[PDB]
Amino acid sequence: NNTKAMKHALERVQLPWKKHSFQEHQSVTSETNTDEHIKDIYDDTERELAFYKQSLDAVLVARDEL
Amino acid sequence: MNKQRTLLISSRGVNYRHRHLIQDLSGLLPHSRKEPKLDTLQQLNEIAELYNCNNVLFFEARKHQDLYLWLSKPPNGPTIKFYIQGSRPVLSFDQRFESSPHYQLIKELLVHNFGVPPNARKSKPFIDHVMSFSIVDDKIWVRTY
Amino acid sequence: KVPPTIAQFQYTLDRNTAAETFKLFNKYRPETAAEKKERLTKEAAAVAEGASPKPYAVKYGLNHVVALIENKKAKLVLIANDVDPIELVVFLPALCKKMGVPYAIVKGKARLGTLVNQKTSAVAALTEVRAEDEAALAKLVSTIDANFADKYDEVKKHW
Amino acid sequence: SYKKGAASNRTKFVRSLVREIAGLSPYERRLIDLIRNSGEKRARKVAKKRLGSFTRAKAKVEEMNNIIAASRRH
Amino acid sequence: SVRKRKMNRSSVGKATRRNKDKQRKINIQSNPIIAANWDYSLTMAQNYKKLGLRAKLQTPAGGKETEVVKKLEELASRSQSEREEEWLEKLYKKHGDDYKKMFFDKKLNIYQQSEGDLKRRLLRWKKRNG
Amino acid sequence: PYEPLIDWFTRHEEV
Amino acid sequence: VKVHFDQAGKKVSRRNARATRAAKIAPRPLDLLRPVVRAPTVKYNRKVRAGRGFTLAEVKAAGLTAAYARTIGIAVDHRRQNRNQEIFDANVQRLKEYQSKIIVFPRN
Amino acid sequence: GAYKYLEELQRKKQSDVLRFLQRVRVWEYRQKNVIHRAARPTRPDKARRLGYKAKQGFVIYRVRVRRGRSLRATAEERVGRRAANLRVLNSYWVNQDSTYKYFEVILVDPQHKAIRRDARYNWICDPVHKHREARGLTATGKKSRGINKGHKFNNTKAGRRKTWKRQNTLSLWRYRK
RNA sequence: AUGGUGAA
RNA sequence: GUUCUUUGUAAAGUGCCUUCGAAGAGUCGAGUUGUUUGGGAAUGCAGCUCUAAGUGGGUGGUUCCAUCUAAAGCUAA
RNA sequence: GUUUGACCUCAAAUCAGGUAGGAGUACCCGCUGAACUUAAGCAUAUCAAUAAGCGGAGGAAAAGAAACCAACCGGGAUUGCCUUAGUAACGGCGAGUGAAGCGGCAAAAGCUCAAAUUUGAAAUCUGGUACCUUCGGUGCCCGAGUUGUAAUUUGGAGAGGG
Repeated sequence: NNTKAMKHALERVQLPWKKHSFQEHQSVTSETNTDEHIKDIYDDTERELAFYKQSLDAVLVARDEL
Repeated sequence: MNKQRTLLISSRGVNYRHRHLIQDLSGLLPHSRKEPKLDTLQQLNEIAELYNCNNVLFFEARKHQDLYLWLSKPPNGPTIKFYIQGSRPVLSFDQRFESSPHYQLIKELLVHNFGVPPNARKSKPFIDHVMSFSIVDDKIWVRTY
Repeated sequence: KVPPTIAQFQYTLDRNTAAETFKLFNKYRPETAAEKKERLTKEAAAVAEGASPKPYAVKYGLNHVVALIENKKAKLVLIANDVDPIELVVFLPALCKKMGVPYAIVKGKARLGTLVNQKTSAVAALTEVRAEDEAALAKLVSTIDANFADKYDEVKKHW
Repeated sequence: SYKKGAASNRTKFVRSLVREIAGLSPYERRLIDLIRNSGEKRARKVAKKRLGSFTRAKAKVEEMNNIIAASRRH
Repeated sequence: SVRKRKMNRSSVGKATRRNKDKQRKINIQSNPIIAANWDYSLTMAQNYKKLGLRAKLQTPAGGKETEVVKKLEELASRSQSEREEEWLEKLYKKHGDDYKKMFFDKKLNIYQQSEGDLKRRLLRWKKRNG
Repeated sequence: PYEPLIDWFTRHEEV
Repeated sequence: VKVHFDQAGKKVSRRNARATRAAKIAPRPLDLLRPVVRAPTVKYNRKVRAGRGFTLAEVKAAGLTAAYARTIGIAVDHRRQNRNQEIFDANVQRLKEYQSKIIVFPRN
Repeated sequence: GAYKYLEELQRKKQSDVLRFLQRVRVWEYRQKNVIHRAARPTRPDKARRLGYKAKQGFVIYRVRVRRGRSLRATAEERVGRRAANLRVLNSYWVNQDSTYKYFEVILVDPQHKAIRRDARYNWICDPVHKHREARGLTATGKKSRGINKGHKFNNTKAGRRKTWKRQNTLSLWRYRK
C-alpha cells in the first residue's frame, strides 16, 4: 500500500463542503476525541459510554447552525 | 447543490444477520435503491449508468462464516475492503480519521453515502436518531440509537 | 384472430394444379409392404438358383424431409395444412423459402397419405425423379411458384 | 470444459429462424418500442426488472438492436 | 404371535428346513482343475496360497507351483461365403491382379469396395483355391 | 395487436 | 436404542459371502486391481492410498484397452485425471506387473 | 431433425405463434373431461425426451388441476388413481389457464407384451415400480424430495427420515467405545 | 392432544 | 465333456491418416407468501408474479484460477 | 358426383386378451400432523422434520454413476460402520441443538435414452391363424407405425471414409 495515489484521490473524488452551508453537508466532525484513552477495550464498558458521549455532544455543534 | 443517490446490491447468498442489516439500512436511507442480485465485476459500473446513482454498496459472498463489503464510486473511484465480525440522520466522526489519507478518504465517502443528501425522493422533515462513527483496534464500529 | 405464420396455411394450392401435382406424384409411389415382400421372394427364388438401378419413390417422413430441405436434395415439397399440433409444421414453409426449395401447401392430410401407403403424412417430397418426368417436375415447380409463391407474396403478412 | 459449446452453423440458423418465425413476446414487443423512443438507457431498466439479472437484460437488449438494425435496412 | 400360534396348533405341518450345514461347506463350481486341488478343511485364503494364485490384490487390513503349472498347460492349445467366393472368381477371371480396373468396374464390383478391401478378400480366396 | 410477420431472416436465400 | 449384538454374526456372515463369491469366481481374486493415489489436503498429502480406478490414459500407456481392461479385472475410473507424474509412473508400473502376472484362459 | 426447431419454437412461449395456440386449446380442454386420453402428445418433442416412444403401450393422458402440495405431482397422482394398470413414467406442462393447470402425463402398460418384450423398457414392468408417483419417484417427486448432489441437500440426500433416525437413536457395540 | 364408538 | 449344426461379400475391435461433429425451458434464474432446519451466504421445497443463454451454464477459492454439465432414465452388494 | 371414398373424431358390444382393488404393515417411501412436558408466563427455541391419521412398495426399500467434494505432491457413483466430534456452526450463548469433507474399513459395476437421414427400399413390433422341439420358434394374414418403429451414437466422445 502507498499514499502517493491516495492524495490523487483527495483531488477528484473529495467534494468541497466548507463553501456550501451546513444544510447540504449535515455532518459533524467531532475533533479532539482520540478514543484510544478508553479503559478496557475487550470487556466493552467505557467503549459504550465514550461513543455515546461523542454522539450527543455532536448534536449541539449542529444545533447552533440549524 | 448536494444531489447524490445511493445504490444497494447483494451477491447470491444473503440472509438473517446480513439481510437484517440490508433491509433496515435501505429503509433508514430514503435515497436508497434495493436491487435483486449480482455475481462477478466490471458490470457494477454499468448499473450506475442506468439509475444515475452517485453511490454504491456491494455485499460479497465467500468463506461461509465471514463478511466482505465493497465500496466505490461512478466515474473513476478507488476501493477499500471490509471485514466486520425514515428520519434524516446526523453524522459524528473521530480525530483519528483525519490523521492519514487511509482514513480521511473513507471519512469523505461515508458522509455522502451512509448519511443523506437533503433533497431526497423519500425525505421526512422530523428527526429521530444519531449515527456513531469511531475507530478502535484498526476497525470501525456502528450502532443506531 | 390468426398470427401470420399460422394461416400462411389455408391459402392452399388450387384445384387444377393440385390434381396435376398428384398426376406427377402418384407416378412415384413407394412399394407396398406386400409388394416389397414378393419382390424379395422373387429375388430369393432367383438368387438361390441363378444388376438393379436405384429406385425413385417419393420421400415421406417429417424428419427425413426436414433433413432433405436444407441439404438441397429436395426439389418439391408438399405440406398438409390440418395437422394435430400445427406447430409440427409451422416452421416448414419458411425453412423452404429460406433454402429456396419450392413448396406448396396441399389440402387434405389424408390426401398425402394416399400417395405414400400410409394413413396420413403431414409432408411428402419428391427428391429425385425419372428422366422422362424431369421436365414435368421442373414445369410443375414453376406452375407452383406462379400460382402459390407469387400469388401469395402477402402470406407472410396479414392476420 | 473442453466441449464448452462452439457455435455450430446449424443451431445458429435455427435460433434466428425461430426468432423470426415466432415474432416477439409482449414485453419484447414493448421493449423494441422502448428502444425506438426512450433510448437504450430506459430500455435496459425494464429488461433488468422483467428478467432476473442485469447480465440477462444486457445480452437481451443487445439482441434487440441486432433484430431492429437487420430488419429495416436489409 | 397370533399367526405363529395357529401354526404350532395346526395339524397341517410346518415347512421345516434344515439348511444350516450348507452355509459353511460351499463347493467350488467354476473351474474343474481347481476343484480337485481345493481342500475344504482349509479356508478360502489358505486354499489360495496352497495353490499359488493371489486371493487379494490390495494390502489387506490386519495380519497373517504344482496346481498353477496345470493352468499354463491349458493356455497353449473361419471361411468365406458361397456367393462371395463365386463373386471373387468372377473378378479374378476378368482382371487377375488389376485392382484399379477392378475397383472402377460396375458390372462385377457393385458395392464400391476399395482396393484394400478387395485384395484382402482375394488373398483369402486364393488360400482355399489357387 | 396483429402486425404482419416481417420475415427478417427468410428474405435472404441460403447457398 | 440400537445395540450391535450381531458384530459376531455379521463377520461370519460377511466371511461366507467372500467364500461363495470365491466359489463362483474360482481362480480370480475376488476384487479388481485398483490403482494407487495421493490423498487430498495438507493434513493427508503425505499419504498415498488406493484409488477408485485407473485412468484411460494410464490404461492406454500400459498396453491394453479400456473395455478389455474391465474384463481382465482392472478397475477403470473415467473422471480421475493425470496431473501427478510420479503417480502416473507408479500405477503404470503396477499394471504391467499385473499383465505379467495374469494367466488368461481362452474361450474354447 | 424437426426436433431442433420444435424445441426452439417451444422456448419462445409468449410469442405470437404459440400464444394464439394456447387460447384455443385452453378452451378446447375445458370442453373435455378432467383426466382423459389424448391421441398424439401435443408437444411431441418433450414427450420423446421424457421417454415416450410412439409404439403400442405408451399412453398419453391430459390432466387439468386447480391452482394453489405441488401441482405436477397431483397431476400424476390423479391419473395413477384412474388408470390403475399403467405405471406413470413422466409428465410435462402444456398449458396454464387462469384457474387450472394442464399436464400431458405419459404412461406405460406393463401388461402389454410389447413392453414386456423390449429390453429398453421392461424395467418398468418390475413390481418395484407400482405407483412411482405415489412415492415421489417421478422426476417431480424426486425434485420436491430435494434429492440432488451437493452442499445444498445435506439434511436431505438419502432419506429425510433415514437421516433423522440415524441421528436420534443411540448405538452401542459389544465392547463399549 | 389425536383417533374413534355412542347419543331426547 | 459329448455331439448336431455353424455363412452372410455377416458382426465388431485395435492403431494410424483424412472429413465432419447436434447433448434436455414455464426450466435455470429473480421477486414474494408459507413450510424445514441447529443451518449463520433463507439452505431445501411449495404456491404466485415475471421469466433466460450457447467460444454456454452451474458451483467454489484470491484480478484471474479450479471444478463439474442440471431441467430424462435404469441398476446388484 | 344432390352419388361415392378417404381420413380425423366420438361411440358401442354378456366380443378376444388383460389388469386395479382387499388383507398384512417390523422395516422402507411419500403426505398430513398435535399435546402433557423444557427455559419463569408461553409466539420462536422445546416435546417434534414424533404419536395418531392418509397414500404406496419390496425381499428389502430408498439412494446411485457428479451441473460432486476440494484448495492439496488432489480425490472420484451410492449405501453402511469407525472416526472426524460433542468439533465447526447456531441457540433472550441458556434447556442446549448439532453436521459435513478428508482418514480407516464393508461392499464394489456400471450403464440406457433425447439429441444431426435406413432413405439404394420400417430394416421394427402387437395380435389373429396353421404347425412345431411351446416361459417360445416359424409361415401366412391383420393391424400399429413415418406426428418415427429398428441398427449405429451418450462426451470416457462419437460418426463418415481410407
